[PDB]
Amino acid sequence: SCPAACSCSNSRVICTRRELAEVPASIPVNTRYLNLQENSIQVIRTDTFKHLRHLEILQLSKNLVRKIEVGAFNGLPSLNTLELFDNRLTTVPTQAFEYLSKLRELWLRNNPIESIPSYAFNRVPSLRRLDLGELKRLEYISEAAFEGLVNLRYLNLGMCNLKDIPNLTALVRLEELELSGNRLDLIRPGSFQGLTSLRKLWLMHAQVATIERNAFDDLKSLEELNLSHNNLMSLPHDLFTPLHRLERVHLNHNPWHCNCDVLWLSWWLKETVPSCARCHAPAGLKGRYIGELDQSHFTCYAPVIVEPPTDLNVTEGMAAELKCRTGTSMTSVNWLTPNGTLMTHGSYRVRISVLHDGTLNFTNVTVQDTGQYTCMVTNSAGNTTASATLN
Ligand SMILES: *[C@@H]1O[C@H](CO)[C@@H](O)[C@H](O)[C@H]1NC(C)=O
Ligand SMILES: [Zn+2]
Repeated sequence: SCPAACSCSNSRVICTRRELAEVPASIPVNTRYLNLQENSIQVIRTDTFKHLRHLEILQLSKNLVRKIEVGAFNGLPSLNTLELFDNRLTTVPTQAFEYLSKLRELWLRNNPIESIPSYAFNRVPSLRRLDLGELKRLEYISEAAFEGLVNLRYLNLGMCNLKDIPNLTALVRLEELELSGNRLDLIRPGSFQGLTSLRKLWLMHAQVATIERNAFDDLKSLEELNLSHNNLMSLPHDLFTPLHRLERVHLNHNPWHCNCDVLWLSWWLKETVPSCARCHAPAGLKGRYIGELDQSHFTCYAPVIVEPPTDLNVTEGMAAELKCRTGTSMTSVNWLTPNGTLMTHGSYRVRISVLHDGTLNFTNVTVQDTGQYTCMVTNSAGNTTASATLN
């Protein structure tokens, strides 16, 4: 029995383009597809979807939806996709989607949502796509927001004005990440730590001014990387070098400073060739393609350790530090322990870690860490090292 202002087929009901204030009651039991878009629905009550055990696609987008009650989606063991975009939701309805291991797609794009609470989507761990796009009024994301989503492949946090990248370490199977249209000032290694399966990353129009040393080294399956339209002047030495599957990169519309620090990039471009980034400065090279720069225009020498490490006598328990500040800040820094273990700002080791400065940090150090440590700095022109022991 088909409802009034709708169009039924076969298991497909179409009730679009009608001034409907609430969901119609007379819904057939055997329906998979259900379109309730371009209507004026404000509230979604508990158990509004009765006996819909065949429902795979439910579409509640482009409405004035303001409230989704507790257990609104009970009795839906077939639900695959759910659309709620272009609505007026001020939060995410955590309790609504109660026990749904069948839900694969979720679209909360373009709502006035203010935050993503701890364990927001824990009730739907089988998610594959999650669209949180155009959340212009978003003000805070929980560190434990994206817990439970171990099967998520796609995530959209575009057009949200994010100051910092939220915690994504929980998402071990992520393959595509949209972060465009944000205010992500600088990019850190730890931002992407634990995203080895990530293939595409989009940081277009992100107001990105700096990328830290070894910021991407963890993303060892990255193929597409869009840093177009940002405030990048330079990139650290050999940022992309270790990423071996990288084949589409957009570097255009950044104020590229073409000094000695760009030569690794011009060489990488000249080599890798994604198949158009131009020098914005200095005036001598303005509008020259970065990947066509030969080395003759530049005078470059080994990197200079402005602040080399001095020897330290330390107590067992207290903090410790061995400095390695350099000219420039883009020059790559590798440390070397007395073990023979090499280290980098990209590394994910507890306690001991190389801060963005280039300095090697400690916390709760032991006496058995005694030995000679060496800072190994490299740029486009050569290698330079300085070494000092700690006790
Ligand atoms: C640290 O101790 C070693 C000997 O154990 C000594 O060579 C060194 O001068 C000491 N450093 C300072 C300045 O206390
Ligand atoms: Zn350009």
